[PDB]
Amino acid sequence: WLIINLVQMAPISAMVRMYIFFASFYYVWKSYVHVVDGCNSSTCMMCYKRNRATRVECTTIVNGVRRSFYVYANGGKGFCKLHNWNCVNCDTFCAGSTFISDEVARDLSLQFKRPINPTDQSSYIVDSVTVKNGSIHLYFDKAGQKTYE
Amino acid sequence: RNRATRVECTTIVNGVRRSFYVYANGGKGFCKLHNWNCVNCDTFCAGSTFISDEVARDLSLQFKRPINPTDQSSYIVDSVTVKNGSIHLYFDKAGQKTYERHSLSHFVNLDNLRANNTKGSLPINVIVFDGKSKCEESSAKSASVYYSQLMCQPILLLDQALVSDVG
Amino acid sequence: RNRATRVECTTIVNGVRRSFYVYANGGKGFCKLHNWNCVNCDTFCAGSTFISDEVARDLSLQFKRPINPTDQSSYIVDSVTVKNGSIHLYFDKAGQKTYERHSLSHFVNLDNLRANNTKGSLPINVIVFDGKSKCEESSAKSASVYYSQLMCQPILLLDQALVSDVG
Amino acid sequence: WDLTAFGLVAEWFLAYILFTRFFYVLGLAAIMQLFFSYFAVHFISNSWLM
Repeated sequence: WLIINLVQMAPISAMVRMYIFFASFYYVWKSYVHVVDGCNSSTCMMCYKRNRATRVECTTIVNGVRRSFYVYANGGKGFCKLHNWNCVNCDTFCAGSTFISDEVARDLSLQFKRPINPTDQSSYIVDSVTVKNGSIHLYFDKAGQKTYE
Repeated sequence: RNRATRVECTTIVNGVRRSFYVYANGGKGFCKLHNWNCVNCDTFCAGSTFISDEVARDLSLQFKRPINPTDQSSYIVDSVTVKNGSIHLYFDKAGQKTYERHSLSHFVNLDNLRANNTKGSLPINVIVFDGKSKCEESSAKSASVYYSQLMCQPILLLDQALVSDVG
Repeated sequence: RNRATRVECTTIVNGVRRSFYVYANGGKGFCKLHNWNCVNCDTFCAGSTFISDEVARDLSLQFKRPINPTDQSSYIVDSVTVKNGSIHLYFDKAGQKTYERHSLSHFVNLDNLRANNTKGSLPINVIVFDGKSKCEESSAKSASVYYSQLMCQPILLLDQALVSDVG
Repeated sequence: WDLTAFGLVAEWFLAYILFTRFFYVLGLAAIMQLFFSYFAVHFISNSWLM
């Protein structure tokens, strides 16, 4: 009889509305908790974390002095699946472009705690020289194919 | 209340009890994600806070307050592929398939890297064990937490049979 | 009353617990700068009080009064230059760029100076470690404090690459 | 002009700043009052104690 009285307390619509009220308040409280304290999945970087900025600072050792340099990014717009990085026009060389090599890729992966793919090697070796019309031509082999500048 | 930088704890490997330190911020911030005084706990560089799951509960038992771990002690590899002098190690991470790359020069001699070496230190982040021998796997599992607490970032486990045929 | 010349304390290095002494004067002076019975704590002469940051917090718990540290345990080098058989080591000091000099004769052999040697004693104030391995850096950082207390004055850390190249 | 609502919001903000163990019982009373004022009528019958 207690169960019968409980189930017949109110019509179905009132029960639905009362459940909706509590569900909405619970979800609002959960959203408020998620806003301040932070989420467990920090790998996705969500929106509460930085490292979405345009510039990234790194260091490298040359001869006897430690030097610093910047690494550029898109600032948040777009993402590259092939490189797993916020690269901008990485297929062309110009001021403000991004360039990642194995000597810095490992350090950046360690800093971001996620893997990244380098785009090209650091250096190549010239094998022949041709001079024409007051200009000098340099030749080298890249990935088994002949290239020149 | 406390400005201490290091926290002491103990673990058992190869039947003996070793000790290692856990770094702390020392008085700035609280990091409510895992309620511990951490210094830049988002980078695997040296000196960063690293609370493994295996020691998180021991720390939360010595200090009578709940403590949330950050990363698991170790993961098991599943596939390896070589490419232009580099080797990729594939392992799962919270249900997502990921990978990691390292140089092939470290794999020239497995004996100085396997299990508990005489030197007592690891040159790279991976470890090699025999999958058939139960004791070797157990010893590797036991030493995984110690070697992942001595230096930051988790340890990847490699099966000897899998990598034997690639070289 | 208690003119205790030495105070016992312990530290952790290479998984073992060593012991070292800290010197004190006794009934002369109070040194309100760091409230300790120090003996000429402004000079790096032998026997002087060398309360370091890593041990100040520990000593503040055996006793129940606040203690102010004097100098940091160790610093990281930035660049070196050779000249007329002498080597200069540059490092930061509380925001000021300073340098220290030593003879080049000690750098002929690195194996007797790096990390925990067989002798257990360091001939010079500097230490060399391989920076590409996290474990080596962590071991050097842990072992720096013990040698910072066996002998006074801070310990300078050197990366292998630069000194090897200039060698 | 009128600014009573802003004053009440400021009072609630200052109450949230001074957090204690007993803020939850006050929040429960407030939410129960709001819930009872919003629907009422439907589930009140007999039981003068209720």
